[PDB]
This record gives sequence, C-alpha cells and structure tokens, in this order.
Amino acid sequence: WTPVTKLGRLVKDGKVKSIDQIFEFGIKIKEYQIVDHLLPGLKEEVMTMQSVQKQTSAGQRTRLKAYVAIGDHNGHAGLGVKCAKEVAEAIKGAMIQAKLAMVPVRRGYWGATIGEVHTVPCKLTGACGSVRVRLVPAPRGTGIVAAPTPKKFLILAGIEDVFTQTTGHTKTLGNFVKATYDAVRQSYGFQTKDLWKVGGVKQSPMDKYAKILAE
Amino acid sequence: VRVNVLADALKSITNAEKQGKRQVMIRPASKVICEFLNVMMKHQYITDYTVVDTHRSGKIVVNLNGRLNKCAVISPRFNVTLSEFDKWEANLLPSRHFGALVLTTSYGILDNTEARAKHTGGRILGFFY
Amino acid sequence: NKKIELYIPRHCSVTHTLIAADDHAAVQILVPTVYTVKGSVRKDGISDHSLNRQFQKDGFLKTVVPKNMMI
Amino acid sequence: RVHIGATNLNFAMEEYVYERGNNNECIFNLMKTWEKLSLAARVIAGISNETPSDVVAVAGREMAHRASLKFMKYTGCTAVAGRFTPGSFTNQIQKKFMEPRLIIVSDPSVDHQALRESGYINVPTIAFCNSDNSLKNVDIAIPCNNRSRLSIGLMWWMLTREILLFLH
Amino acid sequence: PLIEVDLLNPTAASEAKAHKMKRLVPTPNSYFLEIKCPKCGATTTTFSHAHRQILCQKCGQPLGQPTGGKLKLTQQCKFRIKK
Amino acid sequence: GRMYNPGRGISRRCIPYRRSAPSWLKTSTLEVIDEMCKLAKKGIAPSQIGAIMRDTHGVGLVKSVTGSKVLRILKLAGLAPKIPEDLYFLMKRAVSVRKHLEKNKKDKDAKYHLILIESKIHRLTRYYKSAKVLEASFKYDANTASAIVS
RNA sequence: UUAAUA
RNA sequence: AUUGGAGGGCAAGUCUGGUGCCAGCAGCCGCGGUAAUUCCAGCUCCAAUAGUGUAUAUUAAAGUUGCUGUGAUUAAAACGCUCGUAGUUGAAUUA
RNA sequence: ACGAUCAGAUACCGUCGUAGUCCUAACUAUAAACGAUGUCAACCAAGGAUUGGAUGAAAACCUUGUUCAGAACUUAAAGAGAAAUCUUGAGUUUAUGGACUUCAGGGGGAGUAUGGUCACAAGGCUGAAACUUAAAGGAAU
Repeated sequence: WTPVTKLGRLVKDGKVKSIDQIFEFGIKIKEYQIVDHLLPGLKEEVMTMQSVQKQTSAGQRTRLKAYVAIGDHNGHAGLGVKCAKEVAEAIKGAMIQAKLAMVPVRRGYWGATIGEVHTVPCKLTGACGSVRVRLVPAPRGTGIVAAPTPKKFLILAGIEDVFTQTTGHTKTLGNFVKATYDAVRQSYGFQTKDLWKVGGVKQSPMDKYAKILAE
Repeated sequence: VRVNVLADALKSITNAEKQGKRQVMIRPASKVICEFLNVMMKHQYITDYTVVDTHRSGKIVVNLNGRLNKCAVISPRFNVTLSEFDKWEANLLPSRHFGALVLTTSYGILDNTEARAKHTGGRILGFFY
Repeated sequence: NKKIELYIPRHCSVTHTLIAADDHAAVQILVPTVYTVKGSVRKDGISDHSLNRQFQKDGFLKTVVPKNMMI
Repeated sequence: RVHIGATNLNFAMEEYVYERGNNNECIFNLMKTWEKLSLAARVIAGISNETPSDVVAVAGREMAHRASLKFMKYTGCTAVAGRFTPGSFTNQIQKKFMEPRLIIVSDPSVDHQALRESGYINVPTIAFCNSDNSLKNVDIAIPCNNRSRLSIGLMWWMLTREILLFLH
Repeated sequence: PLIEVDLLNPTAASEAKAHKMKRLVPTPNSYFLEIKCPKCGATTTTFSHAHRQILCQKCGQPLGQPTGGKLKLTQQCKFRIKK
Repeated sequence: GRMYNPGRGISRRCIPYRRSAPSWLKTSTLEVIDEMCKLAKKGIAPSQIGAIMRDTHGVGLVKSVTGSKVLRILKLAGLAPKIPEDLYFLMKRAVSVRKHLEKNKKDKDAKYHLILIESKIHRLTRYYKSAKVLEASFKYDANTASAIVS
C-alpha cells in the first residue's frame, strides 16, 4: 500500500491490468507489492541457505545468504538474493528482491502447434560466472532434464519440457541458479523469424495516464 | 594467407550486424559468395547486394536489415549424405523452424529445405539464423 | 485457446532489433510519432546521430544529415 | 558567439561543425543549431503541455544557474540549479525522488551524473553540446557554445521562447 | 567508424584522401604529362613518377630529376596533364 | 607479409581501369616492338625494359598497346634470356654476398642472409622446373653460378 | 651495530 | 520377508541404555577425551523387495582424451629464434 | 687468506687476492632465452602524441591537412575472462569449425633411474616405473 512511484500508483488504481504491459515497455518495477497485485498466488521455493563470514578483530561475522526463486507457472519467474544475520529475515529480504526481478519467459513448441505451449522456442545459454547453462527444446513427453537446482527454477517458470547441458563449477549453488535465470532472461531478446513483423503502435501507460498521475 | 574467402566474408557480415551497421563491404568476390548471399536473400535475411567490378576480383556491398543474427561458414566441407541432414540441423541450428543450412550440390548451392526436396546431398557450406 | 506469446516486443527504430524487457536504457521519444532507441546504441554515443537520420527521413529535419550519410 | 565552439572536435559533432576557424576553433552551422533546437523544443512542448513537472532541466555550471531557473518560471518544468545529488532519479525512498519524462542538461561534461542516471530510468535526454563534448546518453543534441555567458543565456532563452534577464 | 557513410557513392573529396589502393575502384595517383623544353619548343611526354633523368628529344636540357616519388622538374619547365 | 622477416609493407602499383591504350597514345605496335627489341639486345631485364618505354616513350602499359606482355614479345623474337629474370637477379645477389664472405669470415649476419637468399633460389628453381621453363638438368651451384651470372 | 626459537 | 541404513553426499531418530580419543565406525568430509545425532545394543521408520549388500573390472557420469569437444599470460602446458623435406591447407576466373 | 660482528659466522661489512673478466681459433647449446602471450590471414569503439617516408598548404630546420609502415600510450556504460586484467586482443566461442605446428592432463617420486645419442669435460636431447598422498595450486575480499 501507499504507492510512491507512478507504476505503483497506476497498479493500485487498477489501470495497468497486466504485468505483460510493464514488460512490453521495459518499465522497471521498484515496489514488490506491484507484483503481488498483478500476479496473485505466486508459488515459492527457497533454493539454498549459504552462510558467509567476514573476519574481524574479535572473530568472525556470520551472515545467512538466501537464494529464493519466485514466479507463476505461466511464463513468469524471478530470482533474488539477500544476506542478513537471521534466516527468517534473509528469506523475507530475498522475497522482496525476487519480486522486483521478475522477467518474462518466452516458450514455444517443438515441431507443431498442437496443444499448449510447453518448451523453449530456441537454444538459450546462461552467462553467469564459470557456470554456463544451455537449454534445448524437447518433445512433449520428456520432463525438465536438468540438475535439481535449475530443475526447481525451470518448474516455476512453466517450462515443462527442456534439455540442458551445463558447464563450469556447477557445485556453486548461487551461480547455478543465476545462470538459469540468465538464459531465461534473454528468451524474449533473441529475434526469431516469427518476431520480424513490427506489429502495431501501442501507447505507453505512463504517457496515456500522465495527466491523472500529476493530478 | 586467405585460405577461405567465404569465411572472411561471413565474418565481416556477422561483425557488421553485431555493431548495427547498415551496409558492409566484402573485398574479394566469388561465385560461391554470391550464391550464399542469394540463398540468404530468398529467406529475407539481407535486403540486397551490389557487386562492383574492379578488374581484380571486385568487391561486394551488402545491405543488412536487423535480421541476420549470425551467418558462419563451416570448415572442411563435409560430404553430407541425405540421411545426415537432421544430424547436422540438430547441431547447428537453433530450432526446427528458424534457421537454414547451406549446401553445395550438383544442382547448385541450396539450403537444406529445398535440397531435401530435390533429393540430393553434397558438401556443407555454412548456415544462418 | 490462450495466446502463445506473452507480448509482442517493440522494435528499435535504429537497429531494427527487439527491445529486451530488462533494457533499462531504452528510451521512447514522442515528436508531435514514436521512436525507439536500444540501450546499446545510446551508450555508444551514436543515438543522437541515428535519430538525425530517422528525423530527416520523416521530415522533422532537412539540412542536418549530409546526403552521403542519409542511409 | 554561440557559433564558436572549442578546439578539439568530437566525432559525433563533425556533422554540425561547418569549418574550423582561423586559429583552429570549430564553427557550428547556424541552420543546424536552429533545426536541432526547434526539434528539441517541440519534443519538450509535447511532453510539458500536459504535465510540466515531468520535464527536468539541470544546470551544474554557475553561469547556467540563472538561465535554468527562469526556464522553470516560464514553463513550469522542474529545474535543478546546484549540485545534482547522485541518486535523485533512482532512490525512491529519498524525499527528493523526482521523476522526469525528459531531461535537459546545460553541459554533458559537467552534468554527467544526470545523464548517466537516464540510462537507469528509461528517460530520453536533451543537451546543449559543444564541439568537445562526448555525445553519450543524449538523444537530442543542440550544437552551440555552452561556456560563454552570452551563449548559455541566449540558448536557454531561445529554447524557452520556442517551447511557449536570462544572463547569469 | 561509429558514424557510417555510403559505401557505393563516396564523395570526390573522400576518394581523393584515401590511399590509392583503398578506394572503391583503385586508381593510380600518377599521370602522363609532356614538358615543353626550355631550350626548344618540343614537348617530351613522360611519366609523372619517372625514375630516371628526363632529357629532351632535341637536346637535353635535362627537364627532370627522379626523387623518390615524383619527378623534380626544373623551375622553368611548364607542363600540362595528358588526358 | 614478407617471406622471411616480420615486415609488412603494401607498396604496390595500381593498374588503371582501362585495358586499352589511352586516346593520346599514337605509336603503333611496330615502333613499340622494335624499340623493345633494341633494348633487349642491349642486355636489359624485361622489368627494366618496360620502365624505359614508360618513362621515355610514354607506353606505360605494353599489354594495352600490343595485346601481349613483354616476356611473350621477347620469347617470340627469341630474345628472352635462358635464365628467368627474377631467378637471375637472385643468383647475382648470392654470388655478391659470397664474394664478400670470402674475405670477411667473421660476418655472421651475412651468413644468415646468404642462407635466406639461397633458400629463395631453391624455391624459384623448383617452381620453374614444374613450369618447364628450366630443364630438369639445371641445378644451382656456388662453384658454377659465379660464371653464368657474371 | 646486534634482534635465534615456540 | 528379508537385506542394507538412519551426520552430510542420500530417504530416514537432535528417542534411551552401555561404552569414554579405548573399543571402534568411517568408500570421501569426519564422529569418538565420560551429556557420542556417526561405536555397541533396544524401540521406531527409510529404500528396495524374493531379493538385497560387498569386492574387482567395462560403460555413462568424463566437455577429466576433445572429430562433434577441452586448455596453453598468471592454475599443468607456445620449441630461444630462423631456415626447411615429407604431411596438411591453398585468391578470383571458363554458359 | 686475513680483520671485524655474532652464542657461533665457513656469510652479509672491510683489506689482499688465483681461475676468470679482454682479443684470436675451436667447443659447449643452456637462461625469469619473458610480452611467462606460436606462425599466417580477415573484421574491429573514441582519441592525443611519436619514429621513417610519400603528398598539398604555409618561407634542411619548424607549424599544419591526408595517407603508408613501426615501437608505444589514454578512455570505454561495450566484448571476453575465475578475477587480476586484455582492446594493434587474452574480442569476433555451447550462436562451439579460417590454415598449420608444438605442448598439458591432481600434487610428489622427477626431468630421477635405466636404455640410446651428442660433448675433451661439466653437461645437453629423449625419458619412465614402484611407492605415497586429498589435496597442491590461480585471482581477489
């Protein structure tokens, strides 16, 4: 409640009815409550609880770092990282960060347009640190052929079928999820053949409702 | 030394599109380079091209329109049997609807789709998404 | 049934490439028509010149871009 | 002397520069200065007609403070005179979280902080660029002199007139 | 270059600046000229970048000296470009 | 780049886009052939023969006037030297370096460059034998080249 | 100037 | 209805009795110095099931043998440098 | 070989001093022989300066415009990488293929033993195994 930004005000007034409108014009989300309004009932799943330490004169300062993945099972996903002194708060802090880090997931078919969309449209590669995760489209029957760490994330994004090939120090849990989030992130940035058409001209929600937000 | 002129040309085209350039220039022109461009035009990956005659294996200027993700040549042109097509596409192309290979066959230089229709194999030249 | 695409992405008016949902440097200039510039073009120091070509194409400018550059 | 630029010429302003002067100073094209200025003013007028507060004009250098402040008066667009706080466009919890839909900067070399933040908030920018200035993170550049007091006051006053005492 | 010009129709000035080989269609920067002799009226045609002493066909008021890239014609030798 | 050192220069000549003789040129092939014929009898390399015609007679390209190259013209008249010009000049340098090396035994840079020069000779001799220019009985020898090159 | 070890 | 296990890899007990850096467990990290989640037992449930553990070897994992497919500045790894035969690779061009 | 210092000092400090350091002829063929970055070729973001040319202007030297070759330097929100950093590449690589050669496979044992070969000799080139061990190592906080 109590929005601060324009997009926060617009969604509270119920003028931006779909999250896809925000993704259409590339508007940054700065309040996690915006995602709560537009994507209700998001499933949750905490990837890991890694504890870091900083050496001090009096000893060590242990903080808990939480990797949480959020996203509805219909093509949206988000990954957020937060570290703090308490496990309960760190999850809550990473809970917020996951919501502002929502990204669209473009998925397609394997060989024909029959049924609903199940798999990625082309080959995508995550570009984290030494870890690199490749996703390949797969037929209908095959599940998410992947390690448990990115399988948990890919389940949330709604990708039912995929083939994976990982490379690097995949034992690094944080980079393993980050690499998957990166391959998914650029799904809508890779221009395939069907996206050649420029389509029509659409009005930005911040310009059509610029007057009301001022008043 | 210049071993593969086609490799030089396709690297120039891919580099130009990553920088967003409008048109690019290729210094050595060949029949094979022209055929590869014609295949890419039929799929509307390049607007057009012109060939200038310098009496010295002249130059080619290619106009690009935001559509060629990557065109690359394939080193030694393997003898691709008709049964080895889908093995090559599964390796080199992103999906089953997006890209196209290029093969040199006795019926000319054709992509994988119409070479399959004409029922003929040959050496593989390259591909483009 | 349901539409297979989440949304139809915008096309940059300069490089004719898609505008990613995470591209937080991509702008939209309204000339009382819509112009979209990708974030990569802006950071390179060229978006000013690229818009000059597009502005001259649509008539908003006449004697800015020379003929040899008008492509 | 708005036409007279600096000595070193940026690669992005070569089109606007007409011919180097007698002692190796760049001389801008007057028609190109007006053509860019009229286009920029039209863009500002299009946005500012509904919501004046969404156009932000910043002016770091001291001889541009007064010119920008009157531009605030005669158009209603918010003007930033002193130093630009690094985060006033990105920190929403900050009490001075001002949101623009367009940014006007007196000098890219001095007001770089405002320009660089425009790459985080999806906001086009307009600048009064000199022949030496770097044309990064700007979208409409007005080739002019932005060091001498006369040119700074005139260009802002000319821009204010087209959107619809300035000298520092 | 980040800013790009047309690659099919280069300007007259732009082609002149470029190296003799890096033009659209490479052209030599040299030419053939004739030199009227200071001693007589005969005109001797010779290369612009001659690599030897240039003598008249009549006598030999030597008309030029080869100097590493272009003939060093005498100050009193007048020439025109053979088109 | 150059064959033997990392130097990389592009100093070339630029043939004009006009394969025919220029309009202002009026000398026919008869004068061109005989003028070239007289130069060959004087013991002048084909590369230098064309330069003399270009500098003095204004015949900058001979193929644009006669339709055949200088070497082809000289072969028809039979005045082409038995040893190809480029190979001949290479064996002239190998002889000259060797003569200097007889008195200066301690010169270690001349020994290196003589090795590079002789490797060039064995590259050209191999090529000209495949082109049937030189009979297979030909062979470069230090004790022999001093006389034929002389 | 000299200053080894746990 | 048995076989193996119940600290992590790896599903399963921060239950109770003895043992006290001993006996031992432990493929790896490791647990045990008297309050053991890992020893020896009792109860319970974890996996598979007429099968289930162990030991050696093949294959996958191993993009840690590379054609698809690796790495060579600093992690292991560009001959001190040049010439050079076999070998490998070789510009455009022919209705 | 003396004299100091020190617990001792066969060392650092001081004095003397042989082989050597220098030239000629012949061996040896190793270096942190380093840019720790093989050779050739294509594409490639902004600059300022410099060495040697060619070409206009300004009266060999110097100031400027263009262009070719060379050793370098600065900026990058871009590309790459584990990072340091690289940008005349260490870029154009899971969107993996321009041509060729050499080398590496956890740390030791070990460049050791043996065998072969070269050298007057010291040594050089090629070069293991048994056994032992969960780490050794790289960049950064």
